[PDB]
Amino acid sequence: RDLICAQKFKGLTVLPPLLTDEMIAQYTSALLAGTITSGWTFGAGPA
Amino acid sequence: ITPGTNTSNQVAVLYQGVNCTEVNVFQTR
Repeated sequence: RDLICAQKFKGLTVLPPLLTDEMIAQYTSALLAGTITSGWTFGAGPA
Repeated sequence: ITPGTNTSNQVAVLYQGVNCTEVNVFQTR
């Protein structure tokens, strides 16, 4: 038995994050797309 | 999950750490 389920049986339950790994990776793709194509204007107004 | 007493009185219940079997119904992560 893994330690995750072992610690859960004593009240130590881990809450899942709001932003998943897929949603965080999509935020990084928007930053890269804005940095390569727009430069520094996508953070100080329109792209 | 309460949208506010001034708005309505309907509430949703989220049982953290269950698979909708050992408790609309929608199983989340």
